[PDB]
Amino acid sequence: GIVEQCCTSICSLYQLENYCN
Amino acid sequence: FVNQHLCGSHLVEALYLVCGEQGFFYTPKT
Repeated sequence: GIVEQCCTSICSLYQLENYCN
Repeated sequence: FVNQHLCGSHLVEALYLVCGEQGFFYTPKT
């Protein structure tokens, strides 16, 4: 659900990094 | 790094660039 999340809500790097180390 | 909404392919491409390998494994052969 990450695509719709980011496309509506700006992904901060702190959160975005949590998806992939 | 620009904090952007990143829709579609741009999201998985930016995430691949920052994580560095071992994420997303697909290429078309049409």
